[PDB]
Amino acid sequence: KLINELNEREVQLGVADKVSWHSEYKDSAWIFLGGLPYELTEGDIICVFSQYGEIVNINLVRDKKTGKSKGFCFLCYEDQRSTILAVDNFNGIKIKGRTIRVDHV
Amino acid sequence: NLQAQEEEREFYNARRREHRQRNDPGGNNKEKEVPAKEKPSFELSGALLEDTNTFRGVVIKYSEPKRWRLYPFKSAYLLGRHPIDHPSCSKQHAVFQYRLVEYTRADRVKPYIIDLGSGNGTFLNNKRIEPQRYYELKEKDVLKEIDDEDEEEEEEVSD
Amino acid sequence: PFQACLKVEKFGDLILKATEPQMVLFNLYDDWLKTISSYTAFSRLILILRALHVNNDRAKVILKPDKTTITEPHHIWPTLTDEEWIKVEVQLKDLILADYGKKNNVNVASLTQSEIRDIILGME
Amino acid sequence: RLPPEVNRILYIRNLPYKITAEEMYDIFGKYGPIRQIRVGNTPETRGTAYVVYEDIFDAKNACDHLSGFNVCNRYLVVLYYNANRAFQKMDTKKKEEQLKLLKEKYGI
Amino acid sequence: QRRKAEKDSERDELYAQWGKGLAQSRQQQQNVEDAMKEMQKPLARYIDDEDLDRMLRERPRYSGPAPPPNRFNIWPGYRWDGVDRSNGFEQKRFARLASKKAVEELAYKWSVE
Amino acid sequence: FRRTIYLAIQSSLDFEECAHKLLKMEFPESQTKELCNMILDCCAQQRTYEKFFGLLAGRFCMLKKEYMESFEGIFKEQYDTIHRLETNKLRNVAKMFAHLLYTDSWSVLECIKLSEETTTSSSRIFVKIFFQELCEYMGLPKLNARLKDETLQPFFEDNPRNTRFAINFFTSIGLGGLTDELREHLK
Amino acid sequence: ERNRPLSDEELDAMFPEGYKVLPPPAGYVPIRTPARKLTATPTPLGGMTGFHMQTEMKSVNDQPSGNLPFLKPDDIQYFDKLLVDVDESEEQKERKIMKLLLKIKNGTPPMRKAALRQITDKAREFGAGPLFNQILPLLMSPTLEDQERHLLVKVIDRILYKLDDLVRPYVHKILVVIEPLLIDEDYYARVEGREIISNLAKAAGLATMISTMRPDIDNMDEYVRNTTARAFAVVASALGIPSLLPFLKAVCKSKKSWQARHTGIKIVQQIAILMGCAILPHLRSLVEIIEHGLVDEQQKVRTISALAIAALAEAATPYGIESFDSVLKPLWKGIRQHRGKGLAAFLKAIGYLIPLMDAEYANYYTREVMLILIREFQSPDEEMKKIVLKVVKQCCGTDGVEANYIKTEILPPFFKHFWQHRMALDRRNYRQLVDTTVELANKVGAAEIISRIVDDLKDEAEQYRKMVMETIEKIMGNLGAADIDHKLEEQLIDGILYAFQEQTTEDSVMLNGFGTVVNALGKRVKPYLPQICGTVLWRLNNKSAKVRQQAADLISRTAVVMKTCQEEKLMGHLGVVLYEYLGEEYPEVLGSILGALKAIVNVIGMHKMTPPIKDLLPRLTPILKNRHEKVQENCIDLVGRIAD
Amino acid sequence: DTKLLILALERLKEAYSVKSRLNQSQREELGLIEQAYDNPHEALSRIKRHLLTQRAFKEVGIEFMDLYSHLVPVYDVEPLEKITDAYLDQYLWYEADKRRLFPPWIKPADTE
Amino acid sequence: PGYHAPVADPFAEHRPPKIADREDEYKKHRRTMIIS
Amino acid sequence: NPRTSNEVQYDQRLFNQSKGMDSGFAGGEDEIYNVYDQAWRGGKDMAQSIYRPSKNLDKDMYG
Amino acid sequence: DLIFCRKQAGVAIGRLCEKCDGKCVICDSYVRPCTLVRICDECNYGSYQGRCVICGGPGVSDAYYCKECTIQEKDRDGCPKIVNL
Amino acid sequence: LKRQEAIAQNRRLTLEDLEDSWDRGIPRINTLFQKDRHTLAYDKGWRVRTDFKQYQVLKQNPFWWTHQRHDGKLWNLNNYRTDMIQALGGVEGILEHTLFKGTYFPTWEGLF
Ligand SMILES: [Zn+2]
Ligand SMILES: [Zn+2]
Ligand SMILES: [Zn+2]
Repeated sequence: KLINELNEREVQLGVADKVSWHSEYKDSAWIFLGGLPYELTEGDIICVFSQYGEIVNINLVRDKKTGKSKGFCFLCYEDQRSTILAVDNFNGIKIKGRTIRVDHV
Repeated sequence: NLQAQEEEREFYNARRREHRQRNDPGGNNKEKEVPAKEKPSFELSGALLEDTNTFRGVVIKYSEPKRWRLYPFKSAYLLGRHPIDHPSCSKQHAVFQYRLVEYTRADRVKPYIIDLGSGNGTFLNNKRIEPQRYYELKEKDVLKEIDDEDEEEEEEVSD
Repeated sequence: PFQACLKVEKFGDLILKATEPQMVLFNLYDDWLKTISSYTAFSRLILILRALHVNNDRAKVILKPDKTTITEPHHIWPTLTDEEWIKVEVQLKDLILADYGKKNNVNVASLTQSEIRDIILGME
Repeated sequence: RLPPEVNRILYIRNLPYKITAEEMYDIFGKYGPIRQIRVGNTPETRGTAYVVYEDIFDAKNACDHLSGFNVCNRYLVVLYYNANRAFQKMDTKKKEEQLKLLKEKYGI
Repeated sequence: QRRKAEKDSERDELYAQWGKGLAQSRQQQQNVEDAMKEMQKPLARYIDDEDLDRMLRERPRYSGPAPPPNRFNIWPGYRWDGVDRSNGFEQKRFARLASKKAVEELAYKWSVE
Repeated sequence: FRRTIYLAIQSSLDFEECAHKLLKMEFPESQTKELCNMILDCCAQQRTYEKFFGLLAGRFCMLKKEYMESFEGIFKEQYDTIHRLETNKLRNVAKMFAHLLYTDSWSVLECIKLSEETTTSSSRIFVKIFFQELCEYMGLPKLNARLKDETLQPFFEDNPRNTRFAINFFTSIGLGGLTDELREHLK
Repeated sequence: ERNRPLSDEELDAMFPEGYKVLPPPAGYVPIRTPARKLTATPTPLGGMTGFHMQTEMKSVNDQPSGNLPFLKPDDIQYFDKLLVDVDESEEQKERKIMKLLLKIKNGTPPMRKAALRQITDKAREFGAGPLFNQILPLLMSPTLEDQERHLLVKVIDRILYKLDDLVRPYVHKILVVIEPLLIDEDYYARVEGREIISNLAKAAGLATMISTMRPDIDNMDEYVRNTTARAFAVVASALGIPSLLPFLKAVCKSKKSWQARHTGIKIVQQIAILMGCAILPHLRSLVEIIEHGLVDEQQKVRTISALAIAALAEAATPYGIESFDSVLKPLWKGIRQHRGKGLAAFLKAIGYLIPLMDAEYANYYTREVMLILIREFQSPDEEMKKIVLKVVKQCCGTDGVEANYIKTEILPPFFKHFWQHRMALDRRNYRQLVDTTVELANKVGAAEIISRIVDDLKDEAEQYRKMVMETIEKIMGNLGAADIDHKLEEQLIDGILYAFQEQTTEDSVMLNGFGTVVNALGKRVKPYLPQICGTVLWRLNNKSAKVRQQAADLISRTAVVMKTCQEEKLMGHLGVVLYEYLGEEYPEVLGSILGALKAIVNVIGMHKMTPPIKDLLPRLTPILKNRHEKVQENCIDLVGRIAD
Repeated sequence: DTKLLILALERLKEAYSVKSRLNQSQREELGLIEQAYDNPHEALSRIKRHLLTQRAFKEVGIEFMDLYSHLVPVYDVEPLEKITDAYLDQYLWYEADKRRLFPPWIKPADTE
Repeated sequence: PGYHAPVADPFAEHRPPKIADREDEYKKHRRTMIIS
Repeated sequence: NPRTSNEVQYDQRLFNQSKGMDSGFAGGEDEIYNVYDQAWRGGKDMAQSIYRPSKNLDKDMYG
Repeated sequence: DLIFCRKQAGVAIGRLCEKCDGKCVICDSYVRPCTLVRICDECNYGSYQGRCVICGGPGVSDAYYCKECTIQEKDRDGCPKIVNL
Repeated sequence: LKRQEAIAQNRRLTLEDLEDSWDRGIPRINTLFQKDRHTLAYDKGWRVRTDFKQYQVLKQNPFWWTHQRHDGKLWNLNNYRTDMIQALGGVEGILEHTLFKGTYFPTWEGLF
């Protein structure tokens, strides 16, 4: 929720690109999707987030014993600009009634 | 060495995906990209209601050959059992989703009938069609696979 | 860096092919003087020469970025617009400063404006 | 794909004092089944009416097409009716019997 | 312990090279080819051959519909759901940036007066 | 010289005046290639097709026998840049040669060929226009004549395949009323 | 949801008095019943509309009487009763005359004034019932403005200065609309809201408020619970803590459900924020309440609890340490075992606590906290980073902490993770970061911090440059420039000029920054002047309206430094050069120019002015017509200095 | 309605766009048009009220623009009636074009 | 024309410059509050 | 469920470039000037700042 | 809406901002600054350190009482830091 | 045609495929993409109102026949300036007639 208001202070003030805080990283593909719905699974979140790129490999944290999702996934794309696009875009999204959160790692 | 790990994974659709993306229940047969209502396609044809192309429906109860009503088709309609389905049908053999009729665009505004894979099937001119493909309908064609309490006919508006 | 000016294909080739002592003319500014002042064109020139003197081929990467970028026979350097010139100038300054600081083990974000101007322009 | 403020109730005005509920039901009956309709019989509220439908989207198509629609010489005022305001004239009660029923019949 | 420590360590190579951006790495690779062009092509102009064919033409990939424009112009993956799920910040961010371009011009129009 | 040409041409109303201004100056003749190369480039490079710059190239031909030659050459010089030029300026050219060729400054064409073998999709459009203009003047009948006496081959043949490419391609252009005889030949 | 079918008593519940239900037929009603089936059926059937050409009464109503300022197309629903012109025949005439509201809402400012008074003096007359009945719908309106809202708030205040015993039935019926004012983006809206709830609670009785507001504690939505908590905060500020204590102390021990205790604890907090410094007397009892939630099985209650301890201690600034006493030993233990937000919350509490302990006990305890504090720098949570940030301020700003330990353990990770472009773009993180860095400078010294952050003056983005710039400003403000060595000082002056040469917005931070830097450096700055003032003149041209005023002000604040070092040529420069700009047509520039002249007058004296006053003053005289403000200000000021 | 009113108001604003100090009456016109932007529904209702009622208007000023050959009449109206009439005009032309009132042979036409 | 008609608010620009909605999806439950 | 529409219609990058309505250009006053659409040079056209330094991008992309 | 807090007067010095700088608090006047202002840290604390006694900005100076309020002894009442209600 | 191909491809059209014709055509095709386009779609008869502005407004409009908002800008003179400066001998030669060397500006590239 705080993200979208940082993008609004970044757009409103005329930040103009490379000083963007996605340049904070430059080293990292893997993204963090928290607040995810428990019914979701690999193939699903792959099908929704391959929109903005091609996701190479994602490890979604699912509790070892019960074997169900703890509610979040660390994902890895083939492209960084896909990550920048995904954090800056796909965030604040409704899924199954609950708004997911995304951010770098 | 029967089951190494008890959980593993899926890589499969989720019920809330297909659910939320189609709801009246969740439905099947989301309209294709082409679908457009017939009247506006008669507007691009430059046709007032006199010379316009409107598909009217005709009913005959399969046992007794007329109108319980008359139905206009003028982008798609959901033929089902009755509430979800828009084109409700009193037929007790129709699955909760029986079939759909979508007008599509090919080369023109053309009517199409598509079976949803209803358990019994559906007969076209007393000749059934296999599931999961759009089948163009031509005027005067008939709809009811073998459970058939009714009949249907299609007419363009002319004369 | 008037020496590195002969690293250009055209000049070195011409000289190596030359069978007799002869005086030849060139215009290093091309058509630049149409849109810009003399002296500024002089700064662009020094940038180009020095940059050819340090990394050579990589300066050629800057000057030949896209194969859709062309150079005309009448001209020594490719045809570019003013926006393009400012960009390639920044890139050349980057080449010179980066390598200087890489040799002298200096963090080159810490150098001054006076220092940078000196380093680019000549001996400090 | 709807604005939240609109509700199943529509306030309708610019009505004649002679107007018949036959015309009312007929005209308004295009968009959907009527939940019901009230009409002011009182000195100030005469000329006004409230329409309520089994579904909101009914009312949405209504105010869409019925916007400034005509009757007699008049162009009716068609607005989405508010909520809350004067309510507590009635009470919250009589929940016990019905809730006891749903707790009885289905047993849940 | 050689093959095992090379499973974990060569996995440090694998997931290390994978981590950053496999898409990013190839683009970097292309630059390396560019250096090769420099060795033979010191100062290319016009008709020289790469330019020739160059102007002589002017692994599942997703099929259906269209993918809305992405600042960086990336086609979606193979099995992508085929549905736009977004905050719309791209468009609006995309639209707003365009609006500014109009603004710089109508800013100018002011100047002559 | 190249700059003086531009200034003389941008200065003058009419097409007549620029030639007078240009001839008057009595600039050196051999250059009478590049000059004309100048005019063909200067307007074609110029944003949209204008009647003036095309007329000028032609008159400059009738006045001296060489100027005509200088042009036909410059039309040849196109082959190299038939692909290369961007897809606007073909819109200036196709017509722009259309107006030298309707008014007789045709057989110089023949050099141009129809093949999937080598034709630039550039060149495809180039020639495409050229006919959709020149037609609009001669009106597809006088064009019937000019062709029928032309003996244009690389365009009009062997190669029944290339007769599908030809004839089809002139169904695509749309004229395709001068493709008849070739249709018969297919049969 | 809201589409659930309804009943005839529920139907009679919504609409107001005086309407009838109609069947026209039983048959048209059967059409309405088939309508559902026929919404599908008859929409699939023959239908169309057409018009014929034929020659052609038109009634309508605005609000006429004499004037009646205009009605928005929606507000008709509220004000329809005013539209009908039936007049002059009891209560119905009081509601009818009460439409003076409409005059308050929309109209000319005078109509709003006079109307407002007229309704103030009629309070005792009309009574609270009719008013609120005719108001609360408006203040509840979905289309409500900003101004209109605020004005209805005003009328509610002014009528609630009078009505006292009367409002008792309406108290809840008020608060329901008003509590949303407490949580708002606008500040003035919040201080207003707190004010009017203060007037309401004090206006009504304690038992009225209490007995009123209970059922909102267990309400399903947490929204009402929260804003209700702030409500109890306001009413508790009104009627005092001890009066309301037994209520709370009863609440936090409620054994029904946790949500209640969560609410009541939040109430403890918002009392801590609101009352603040004045909590002090009852601090002990309050703690004794809250302590039992730290060990509770539910999580929220624990989190919000410890948070409330935090707020307490922060308003408890140092005193009452032993009152928090029994709270500690669990907290420290929890510090070990927690993952996630609750952990950070504990760190918040303990953080505000440590300044209140003894440097011996807090020695040990602090040294324990430092470990986790280190480890936890790296979490992506921004709540985390806020907390641990302010913590680092309090823990490491302690007099009982050793420099070298901070210098080694802390500073490198601190500048690594914390100084990044995620932070600075945010507001609170910006400020708090500034403060914490300032304090670390206050301990470890100057040259360290500055020396590490100088290189960032030259960074691309503005806001970041602004951040390090104001940081350097405050630092050199407190510690003094004496500690700074030579080379780092070169990087300083160059940094400050460079950053100052690119200004996207107009703001003081860069300017006050520069001035403080120079005045702090003293005459160590002298070798740098010609570069400065060269930049000052060249910038003193540039493109006008943006930077002229700014370079001018730069001169103004650099006057004394350009004086005491005895560079006279520079005073000639600034004197006649600035003298020349007095013909500048842009006021916002000219003002800054005159200001600069002013500051130059306060350094070099009268008879030594390079532009002798005979020149200057009459050249100033005509400017007094100049209208726009800053000019008049600085001008009159300077005419004052010289005239005096 | 908002569309039309907006267009007409812009049109009126276009005569004064260069905007020297103008004069008193013109000042009234700018201030009143500016008013119309802030509270449009007010302006629309006032306008429709005029159109339904007032049959008597105020006096129009007249002056002659000099083309040195034939003079051109020039009329001056009070701002209120100018906004009213303006909206009346945008509306009339809009309905007219929608209904295909004017046959094609009348050609000071928008298309060409 | 029909092609330009295929190519077929500013008051909602200037009017929205007056006041604002200002609010999130969390706060709009205000609209669901009935009177007492 | 795809989100589908008839036809395609148009993209976005352009679909909102030039101002709106605005109307021509004054009654036709002499004082206006306004003949040229873009400025002469790129001095003020090319950038807000002709010069910014840094090696940040340099030492980042360097490797 | 705006009235004194009147908590007990402490030893903390008053702080006025740019705006209020010259004003004697109660008499609203600039004349004869003589004695000094005292308010409780309950009124002046934290974000109120060096805060204006009135508007809520940073104090650039210290308020001085007039001689008028001196002889009438009003400066000895509760802390004159205005609280909005 | 570009619309039809876009329809059959289902992919909407970008800027580039229209970059060719961007400034061309009597309606000046780019005028479709005006931001305010909605409002202007509801404006009619503009061309005749311009004809009768001569009576409402004192000043004389030469541009009466067209309007840039409906018809776009029908000319671009940007070249004329460049060619003008070229014909005079370039920037420097012109400046040789001026005081410029007096101002002691390093260059004219920044003259504003
Ligand atoms: Zn106090
Ligand atoms: Zn103050
Ligand atoms: Zn006093």
